[PDB]
Amino acid sequence: EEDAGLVAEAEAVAAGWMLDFLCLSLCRAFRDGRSEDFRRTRNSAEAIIHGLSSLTACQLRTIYICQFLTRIAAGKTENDERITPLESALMIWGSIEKEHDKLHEEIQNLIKIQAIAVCMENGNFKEAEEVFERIFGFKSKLLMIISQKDTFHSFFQHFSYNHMMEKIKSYVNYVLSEKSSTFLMKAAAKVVESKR
Amino acid sequence: EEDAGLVAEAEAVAAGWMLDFLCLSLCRAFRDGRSEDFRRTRNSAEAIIHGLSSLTACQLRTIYICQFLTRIAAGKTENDERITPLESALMIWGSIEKEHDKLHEEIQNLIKIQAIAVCMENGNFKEAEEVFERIFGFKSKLLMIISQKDTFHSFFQHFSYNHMMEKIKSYVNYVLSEKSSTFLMKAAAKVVESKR
Ligand SMILES: c1ccc2c(c1)ccn2C1CCNCC1
Ligand SMILES: c1ccc2c(c1)ccn2C1CCNCC1
Repeated sequence: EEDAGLVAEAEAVAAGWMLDFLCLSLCRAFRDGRSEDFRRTRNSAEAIIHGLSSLTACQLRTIYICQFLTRIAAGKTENDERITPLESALMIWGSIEKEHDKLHEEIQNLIKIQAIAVCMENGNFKEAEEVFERIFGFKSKLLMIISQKDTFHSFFQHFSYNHMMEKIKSYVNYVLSEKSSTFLMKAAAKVVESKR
Repeated sequence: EEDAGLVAEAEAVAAGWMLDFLCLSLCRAFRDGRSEDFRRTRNSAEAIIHGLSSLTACQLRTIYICQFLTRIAAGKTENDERITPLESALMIWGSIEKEHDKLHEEIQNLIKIQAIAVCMENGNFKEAEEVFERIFGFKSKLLMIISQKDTFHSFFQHFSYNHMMEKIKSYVNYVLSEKSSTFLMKAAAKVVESKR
């Protein structure tokens, strides 16, 4: 009395629910700075995403948000990539199916500058120069900064790591708001409120 | 307006639901012989299980069933273990909180003999002897069989790999029956039936 095609469909429905639940959990961990919870949720999201072979426009946006937050999280720290985590986040950011509003351009430019600045902070100025060449192939001034190891120039005061994280966290808050109504989290919260 | 403790509770409720759903999916993949689906479901189960730090008596049984099926699946094929997959399945089997009925003892003895026989099938008779020593430290007859490379002796006709898989699959059917009513799969099926 069991139809394998209907069971495969029930598993894909459940995977879709688990995906949204894990994106919400990844968003809250990123917002709260819970590193180990972020790492655990990312692993679960990546594993659940393998149980899906066809994704809708909304599901593709969800996996790309998880991929984006994963690269941002590894920003100051392969596997098939010859670019830096922040350069990889920049490629995900520019190809998400989303409006290129002021907030999008703010995040994009903050990531572009921080991709260079995190290399300078870590003491690898040859890498900072290689990152600048891949992103920017202000250019003359920015190149002089890398060359002189001017890590604390006032340009990096406005285009700081903290500012990049603040703008990304505001975007994360919109994603948290949009996904708060998803099936899995909503049902889980009702169980918690009933206890209680 | 957000309580982190209540959100952590909602995530643990959802993890409990995802655990049961993935155990059911692991059970059907094992029963249907869907190897790649089994590998994918096992990875997701192992990742979701990390999002839990305190497990109930029922949840511990669920993770040990997943661990057991994983070792059985790798039977004919480390990571912190100096024993063979089937020897490791034998340790999980003997410590699950479950009645040691005729079916339990049938599965236990079939695994004990197959742990030796899979080494003989793979042509490693020194390993078959090392496995026999770890499990059996019939003994005199079984040791003569390994020594003479008597892989096709009639003892292995009754205690065959196919018989081991058949008895394990019957146990899997009981687990599938017991977990069919779990929240995640039940809700997923209702969506499929509504479409149809
Ligand atoms: C969350 C985080 C990363 C994720 C997913 C979901 C899905 C895929 N990935 C990457 C993609 C880049 N390489 C490593 C695996
Ligand atoms: C499904 C399958 C294996 C699983 C789990 C769930 C949870 C833990 N493990 C093992 C335990 C042995 N070492 C490798 C990880």
